[PDB]
Amino acid sequence: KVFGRCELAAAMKRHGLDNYRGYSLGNWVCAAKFESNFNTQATNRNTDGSTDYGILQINSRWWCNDGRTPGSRNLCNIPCSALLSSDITASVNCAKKIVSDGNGMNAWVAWRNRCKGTDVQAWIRGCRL
Ligand SMILES: [Cl-]
Ligand code: NA
Repeated sequence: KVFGRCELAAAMKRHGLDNYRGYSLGNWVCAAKFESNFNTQATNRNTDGSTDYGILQINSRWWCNDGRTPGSRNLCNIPCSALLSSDITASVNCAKKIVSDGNGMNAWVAWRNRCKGTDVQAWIRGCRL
């Protein structure tokens, strides 16, 4: 599923991401835009053989099981395919574990490079929340 900007913002807010660990909604929407272009089905392979999955590009190296990343962990305790669902619940719940691990949203390369330090409230502007 390819979310609209405001549609995703509302789904994220409903799932408890607004101000989660102090990150305003616009941060999450911005991250998703540059990680996946709002597409729940996005996949990308990394050099080390791990794969990033779904709207927040969660890495199989640490967070989910895809059966093809030897010596990896499954800290979210889910199959990586669950992160590709039209229902964002699994991605959000895993993102909550990631962002609490000490490094905040810096875990998301695109967020660090393209959202951090910008006017992220522009990403929810106009939306009915
Ligand atoms: Cl933080
Ligand atoms: Na695993």
